[PDB]
Amino acid sequence: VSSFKANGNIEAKLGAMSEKVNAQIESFDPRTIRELELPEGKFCTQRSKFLLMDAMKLSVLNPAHEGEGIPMKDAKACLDTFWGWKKATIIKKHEKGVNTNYLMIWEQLLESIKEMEGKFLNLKKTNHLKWGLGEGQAPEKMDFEDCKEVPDLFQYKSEPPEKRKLASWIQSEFNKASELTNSNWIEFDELGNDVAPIEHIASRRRNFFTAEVSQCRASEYIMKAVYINTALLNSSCTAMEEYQVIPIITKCRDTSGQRRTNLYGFIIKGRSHLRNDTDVVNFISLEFSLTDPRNEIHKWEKYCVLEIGDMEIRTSISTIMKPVYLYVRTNGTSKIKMKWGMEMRRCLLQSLQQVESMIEAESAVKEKDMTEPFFRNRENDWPIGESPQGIEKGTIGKVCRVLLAKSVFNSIYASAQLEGFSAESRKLLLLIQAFRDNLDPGTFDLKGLYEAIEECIINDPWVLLNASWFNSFLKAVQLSMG
Amino acid sequence: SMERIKELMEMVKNSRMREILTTTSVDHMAVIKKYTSGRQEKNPALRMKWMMAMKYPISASSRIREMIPEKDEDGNTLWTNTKDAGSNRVLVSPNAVTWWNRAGPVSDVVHYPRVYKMYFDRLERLTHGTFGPVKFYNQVKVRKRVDINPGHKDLTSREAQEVIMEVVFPNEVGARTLSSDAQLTITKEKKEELKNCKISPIMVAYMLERELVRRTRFLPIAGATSSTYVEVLHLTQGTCWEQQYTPGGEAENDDLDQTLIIASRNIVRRSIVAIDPLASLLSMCHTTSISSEPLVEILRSNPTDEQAVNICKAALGIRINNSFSFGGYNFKRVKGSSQRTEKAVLTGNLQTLTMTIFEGYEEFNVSGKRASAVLKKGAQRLIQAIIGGRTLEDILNLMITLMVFSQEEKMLKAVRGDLNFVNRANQRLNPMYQLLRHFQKDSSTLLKNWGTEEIDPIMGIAGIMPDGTINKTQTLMGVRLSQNERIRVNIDKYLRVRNEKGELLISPEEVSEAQGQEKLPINYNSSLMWEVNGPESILTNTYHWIIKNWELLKTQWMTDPTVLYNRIEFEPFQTLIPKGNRAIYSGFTRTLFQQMRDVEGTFDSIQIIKLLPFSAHPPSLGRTQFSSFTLNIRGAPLRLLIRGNSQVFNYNQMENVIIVLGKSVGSPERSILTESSSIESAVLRGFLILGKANSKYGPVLTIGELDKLGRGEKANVLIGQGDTVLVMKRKRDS
Amino acid sequence: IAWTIVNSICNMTENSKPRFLPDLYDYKTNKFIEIGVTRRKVEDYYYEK
Amino acid sequence: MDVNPMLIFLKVPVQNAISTTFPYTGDPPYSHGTGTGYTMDTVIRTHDYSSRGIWKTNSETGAQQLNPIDGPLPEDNEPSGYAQTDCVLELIEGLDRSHPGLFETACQETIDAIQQTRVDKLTQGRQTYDWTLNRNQPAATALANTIEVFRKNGYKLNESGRLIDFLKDVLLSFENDSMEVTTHFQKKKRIRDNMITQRTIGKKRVKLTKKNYLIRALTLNTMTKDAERGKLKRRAIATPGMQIRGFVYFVELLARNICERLEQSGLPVGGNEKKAKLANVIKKMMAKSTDEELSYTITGDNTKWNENQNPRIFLAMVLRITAGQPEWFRDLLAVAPIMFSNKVARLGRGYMFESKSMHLRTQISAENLSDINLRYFNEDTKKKIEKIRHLMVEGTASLSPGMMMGMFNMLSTVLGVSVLNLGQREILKRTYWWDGLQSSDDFALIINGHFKEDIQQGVNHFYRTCKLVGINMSQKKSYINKTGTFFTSFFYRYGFVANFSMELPSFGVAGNNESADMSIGTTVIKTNMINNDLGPATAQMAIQLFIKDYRYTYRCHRGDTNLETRRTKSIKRLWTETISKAGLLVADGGPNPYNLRNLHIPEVCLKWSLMDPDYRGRLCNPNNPFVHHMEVESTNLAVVMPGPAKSLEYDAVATTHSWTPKRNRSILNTNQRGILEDERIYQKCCQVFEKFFPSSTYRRPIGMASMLDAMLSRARIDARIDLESGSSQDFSEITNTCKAIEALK
RNA sequence: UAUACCUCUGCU
RNA sequence: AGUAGUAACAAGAGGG
Ligand SMILES: [Zn+2]
Repeated sequence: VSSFKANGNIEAKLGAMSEKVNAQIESFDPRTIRELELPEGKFCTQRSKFLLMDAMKLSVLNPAHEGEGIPMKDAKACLDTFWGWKKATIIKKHEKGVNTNYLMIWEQLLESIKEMEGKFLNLKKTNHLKWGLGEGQAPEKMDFEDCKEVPDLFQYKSEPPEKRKLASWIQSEFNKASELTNSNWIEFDELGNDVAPIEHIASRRRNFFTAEVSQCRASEYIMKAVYINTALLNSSCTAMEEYQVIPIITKCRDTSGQRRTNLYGFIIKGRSHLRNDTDVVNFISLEFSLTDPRNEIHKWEKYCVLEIGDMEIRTSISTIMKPVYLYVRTNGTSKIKMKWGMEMRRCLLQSLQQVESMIEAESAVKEKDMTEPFFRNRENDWPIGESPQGIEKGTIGKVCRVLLAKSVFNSIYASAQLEGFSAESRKLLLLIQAFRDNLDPGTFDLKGLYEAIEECIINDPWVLLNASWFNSFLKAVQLSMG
Repeated sequence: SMERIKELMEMVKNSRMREILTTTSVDHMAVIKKYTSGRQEKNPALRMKWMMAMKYPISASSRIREMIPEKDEDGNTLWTNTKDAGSNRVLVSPNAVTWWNRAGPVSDVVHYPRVYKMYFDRLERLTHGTFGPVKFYNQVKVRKRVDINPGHKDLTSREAQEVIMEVVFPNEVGARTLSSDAQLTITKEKKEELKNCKISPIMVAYMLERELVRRTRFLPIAGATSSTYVEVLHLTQGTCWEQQYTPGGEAENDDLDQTLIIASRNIVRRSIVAIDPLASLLSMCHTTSISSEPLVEILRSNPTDEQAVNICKAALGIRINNSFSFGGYNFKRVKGSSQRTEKAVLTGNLQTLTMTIFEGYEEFNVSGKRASAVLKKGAQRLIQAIIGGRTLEDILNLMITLMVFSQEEKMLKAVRGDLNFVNRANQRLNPMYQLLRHFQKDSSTLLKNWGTEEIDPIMGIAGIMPDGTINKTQTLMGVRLSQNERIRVNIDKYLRVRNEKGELLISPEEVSEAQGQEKLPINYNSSLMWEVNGPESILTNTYHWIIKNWELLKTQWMTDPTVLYNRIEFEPFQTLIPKGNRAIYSGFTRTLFQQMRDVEGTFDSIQIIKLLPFSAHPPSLGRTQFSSFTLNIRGAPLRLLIRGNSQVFNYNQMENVIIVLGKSVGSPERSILTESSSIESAVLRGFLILGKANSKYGPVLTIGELDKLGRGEKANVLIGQGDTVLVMKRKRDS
Repeated sequence: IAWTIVNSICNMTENSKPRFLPDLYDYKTNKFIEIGVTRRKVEDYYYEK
Repeated sequence: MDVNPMLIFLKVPVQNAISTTFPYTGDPPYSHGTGTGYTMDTVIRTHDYSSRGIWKTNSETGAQQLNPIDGPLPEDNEPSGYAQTDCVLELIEGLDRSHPGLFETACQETIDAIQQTRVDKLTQGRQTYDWTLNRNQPAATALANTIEVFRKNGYKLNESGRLIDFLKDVLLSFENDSMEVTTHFQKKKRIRDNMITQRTIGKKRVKLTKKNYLIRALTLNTMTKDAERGKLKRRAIATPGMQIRGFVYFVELLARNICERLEQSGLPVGGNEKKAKLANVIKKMMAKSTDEELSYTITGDNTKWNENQNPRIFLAMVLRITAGQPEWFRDLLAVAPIMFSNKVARLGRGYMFESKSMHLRTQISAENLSDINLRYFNEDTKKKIEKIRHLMVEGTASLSPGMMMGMFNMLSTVLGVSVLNLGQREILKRTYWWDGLQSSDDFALIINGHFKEDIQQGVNHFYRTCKLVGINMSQKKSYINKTGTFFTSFFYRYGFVANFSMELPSFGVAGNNESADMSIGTTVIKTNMINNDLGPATAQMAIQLFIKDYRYTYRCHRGDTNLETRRTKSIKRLWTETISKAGLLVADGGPNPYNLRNLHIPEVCLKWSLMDPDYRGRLCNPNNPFVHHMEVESTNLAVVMPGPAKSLEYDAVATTHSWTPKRNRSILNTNQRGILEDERIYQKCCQVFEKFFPSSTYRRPIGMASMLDAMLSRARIDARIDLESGSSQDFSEITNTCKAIEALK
């Protein structure tokens, strides 16, 4: 090494090396390339921790703050607003479960409520509840020596997930999540008074954002998520051995500024000796809904749906009475899962930072605060949808809600698949962008990238939907370009 | 001095730890201090959310049990007896922290803002700050290393450590010297300020550490780069906006001087381009303000010596700082300029001095005592010195003074021994005076090493030899012996500064084309100037104005283009072009435009927009080809390609936007422009581009090889960006 | 320690901090003491130190 | 109408809406079980890439050590680790050529560093594998254990108090064949009550053979990396042992001093400067070219970066870099490459089995994978168990070729840089030429030439030249386009744009304490407004949301709210008691003062004038028991992960809110229960030492002497001068005590 | 063997 | 059952 001096080695070794080792640039052209390959199999089931579009609220008028009052007392209050109860019957079964136990649990819960006093409510450990909360389902731990010679002793199943197919409902969910409502869902804490002009400008711009966003249905999901995950974490930590009831509550304000308390259903926590951040809490969700599950029975594989009552509703001209269902289920979560659920409000930041950047970019070139134009000067000029007529342009207000929904759904349906798909497809989007900027893009091994992407599309509705969205984008691009 | 030795006894009694106190060394004590069972938490956000749900998650010293009650008024338990893993510390509730803050022991803390000065100075500047209006425009930012610690009394880490040790740990100080008043005054002042403040020494040391030593960081910054402005970047700049703001406290002389030069330079370079530069300059001087202070009242009171500044001072009638004094004598510079350069140099004793060496030809009238001289100086060179005086001694004194002032290698080479002279107030004089008071006491070797010329005899002129003798035809290198008012300076329309004898002192062309980034904010209130500072601004706004007013200018391009070219909106753009290129650029451009008109059918408005501002100058009749125009921007010259997109001008069709230096200047006309199917003219002088190259016309040529073709002959040419094209020489001549 | 001694002494007097470490210190006259033993004569080491 | 947010990209360029392609608001992937399957996968793949190499059994270990360097040249685009020593040395030489006297000063700085470096410096840093306990431990302990063992055996040069002397001992320790180490085990006694069993820990001395100790010293632990984004499948990461740390420190310190002075080096600078370097190279590449030339940029990722980088080559590098330097310095640095060349890897926890019929589960140690029937496992697993057994030794597995994540740094980047440095016009002298920036596997490369085929030649030349030194560009994940757009989640589009979504996880309650979290929270918002284009409106909302999270997390809601927690009452007492409400900290039920202009001002500072004098006297009472006095070097510090792990400094005033939460207690049940007492005792000795040397908390006291002697010597003079020039009965009492103690051994 | 209890642990 | 996803949780350890 000390006495080494290069005469011309790399060129010699280069000459020696096989010609098969090359980096051939294949020029990139979107008009040529194919759509992504979506998987086949049974349709993807709902996997959220609570009902999204199909949820139903028993609400009451209540001037309290956001988070004041005993939740169970507020729950009892909401329970009263519904008159037309019934004896509970099973209308849609949970194919893999002892469905009678769900029915017993509902009645048990409903009675334990009627008979309680105080703040907290712990359910008695009945066997049909034990079953639903997975009591004792952990195989007992043994030294290897004492079980060396058992026939069926294997390592835990470690195969990749079972592939699933893209259903229509996940797109429907996003369509509703991306919509306005008639209730203020988000209540922001106070701020130091504005002094600098830019702080006045900020607050002026911030009011618009808060308007378009606080009423968006995705924000309601944020609050349900923050409430549920907070309640569960705290309950999990404090009451490790008890089966604690947690009512699914949110607070909001009418368009009149009138404060309202909404009850969606209940949650029944299992035991929670959580150690590792992945460790699981089992629980039982019990949520109200008008939606007939049988009209989309694939969406509800994991659910056992009861019918529990009836109520009247008015249409535009006509008016008719409909039945109310109780979507019951056993579900699970982990410290890390609900830690990130507690923080779902940051979804607001992801959306609004994108929007604000767009507003600012135009404000720069126009040399003027382009906020009031963008929001008040109403113009549909951002592609954000596809109808039979074709591509549809939306307003900046709509874009806020679309981007907020995207962020919120990225949180609700977090997954290694999404993590992978998002990472790899980004490269393809950039390659498409590069061509569209006429920068003469080139790829070395494209089908390796396609496989890298496609490997990540397995069974997650959100991932599947994003894969679809990418194709619809690809086609949309190919059309206007070709 | 007791309870510590009692404690130590009670400890040493126990063999458990007397083992340790004897076995483990003072070095190894550092190792066993960090010896812990505990892990660096991986997910503290999760853990804290988990733990705050628990009753007793906080750990506090056991003395808490004596200090605060076990149960509070409402029945809350404040502390328990369960001890924290690996500590003599107990587990307590957050209600303990609150009880303390509402009923615990009160302490004296009113001097704490002296300790946390670094923090409270942030508030101080903000509380006394003034907000202006918010301007919206393309905010270009330079990623640059800058100071983060405003009020950093600059001294190196160990130099600060010494000072800290002195103040908080006086007896347990190490064993080093206190360099100078730099450290001493800080130590005494900080010791005075922190006089008996009841607070942990560790905090005092820590705050001092954060306070004294410099800290820098790479940050994207637009405008003022001074520390106090860096402190509030988040408040003062955004993607598309500037929040005009002046922080409390007064500016720094160095910063003021620095930004003054930058302003004056810009004013000068702008004025040059205008008609009646002198009129344009005076206007800008009266309108411009630095850090919300009149540029004029600054120039009235500022001693800065710089060519652009002096041009402004001359224009405004303020006297230029041409004069100074050194070694007792008074120096007045009659021509040249002080081009200074910081350097380190070795004496004859191989001692390293730190000089502010001057470059360039300079001429001085030197007068003092009983001796006067004319001095001609080069970079570390005595070109000529003609000296006269009432006594040979007085002459020789001035000769020495000048031979020093020369900063020649000879004189430095000649310095034997070390230089450690110290002025009256125990002040160490600068190297220039050090070298003086040296040779003034011993100029023996200096004269032996200086050297001697033979020279031609001239009446009234004599030479001087190193032994003190006078010689008619021999003399020390550069020295001649031979037996005073404030000069009236004038300046003309075009900013040439002349003396009363009609000789050139300062030329605006000689002003350094250096685009350094200002320290303090500069605000021009001039129509001649764009709203924003810097060349990037000039580009973006220039190309922005064109697009906003496109249709109005497109017709103007057809009818009466000579007027379009003389639009004074194109003037600040010209400053970005080198002096000696504007004419041929504008000529080359104007002819390319004419070709587009002569040759009907061909039309490329984007090409027109791109090149239009280059047309704003009296053109030349040159016939040279150009593949790109150069633009001097932030030092490095950028090349705007004539054909197609560039880093400077980039038309993006996907966005339908012109992008200038990465910044959108706007969307060109609705769609009209994307629909421009044509064959390309207005790229070459007397040539037309007619699509892809065809090999039938032989081997490909280059732009330099296009003065050997018949009028009508078609040929292949490497036109740019690795593109060959078919080119035809047109018959007529625009 | 030694430097802590030096500093401790100079802090409770008006004595300047010596550059090198002395060997003893007289309290009555308040004088830092540098002892010098040698096989050579005396003036050599005296004027050396 | 069906909504599709990707359709935004029809109008908006992808870079400008890149925030939508980053799902960073949901929990990232986490590994539930063990990383044995991943460790084995790595170890297999590593060899499988070098399969054509030369196998040899190690003399001192018996490990099946594979050597691919100077092996056959590859002949396919698959990943390969067959680098070439002479080809490396050529690049390293060229790098020397292009930077006159860089290696000189680089080494020189490392020399002064080595000479001056205390042993203390090794207590800093990430956790290390403690060969003593066969588990990962904090550096401070992992070191202290090794030193104690060295001391109990015949090694005590480190007693000097300088890293190199400790570093010497490590090489000598390889000689002592019978290394004596103390074990701890759980015994059970019998207790009577005025009779029940009792648990208690006992110690058991054991001696290890050369074979063992040498392996344990060359052992590198393995784990699954968690919370990793962008990826479907988990990866295995590695943790080094206590032996090789000291050397790696100096090799990295050298490689750092090298990297600090290279334009094409992305390390060790921050994002703002990385972008400045990327700007510089583009500016330079465009200025250096002619108007009739092309420029292409390739967005670059190197596939299987660590698996295909060889310690032997690192040896070649370290030697060639040090060429002409003192041989003790030449040898000292060469250690780590060698120790890595002969590195062996632990295989984690092992596996867990499950009986459906019997409803039971069981654990099996990785060591047992040698002696185990393969009826339990599945195909992919049992095949891996097969392939690994040929390499497996003494529980661990030999890993001569390649590297693993989390072992070594910087020097690998110096390899990549030298290939970039090769691309100068003045070196290549072709119709094409190149330049760029690189950090680890990530690289951006600008290739210029006269024609598109000219560029192709440059791509291939660069690509093959990389292979000749064991660098495999990813043909799947790397791509190329005309210079204009293209690096480590930075996105350049005629200039660097913003990527705010990357930082979203940092917007929350950091969970250090009430005091630190407030400073971190506001600063996060502040630095993003500056660096990642977080606008005013969104930043205000960010303040709002943080306050909401801060208040809920710490149960410190405003004193006038009607919520009900465990604190609301005590916070209410305070609120009523208080006269100037605005002075109260958010942690004490006060109002949020913050807005865009305040973000850089600590809360206590910001509210100082508005505080009740009693309240602030209590709040900042320096005698409060909630804080525990740190050291200057650790004051106001927290830990953050962007990179592997880093310290984050924050600005805050020490108050009663500057507390630390409870420690983990699981260790109480384990055999290491005594470490708590060790810690409890060790601290108490420093607690009193500091009373004798308050200076020790600021600067570490350099001294080789009995801790007690130092305390006594001062205890005398303090006691004396406190009288001499400051009662003699107290003085005599102190001296009597000083002597009285000193008598006791 | 089963049922009750009791103690320690919740990143080790 | 359910969580989950290339391997785990569905309490672990002890009073054996
Ligand atoms: Zn609140």
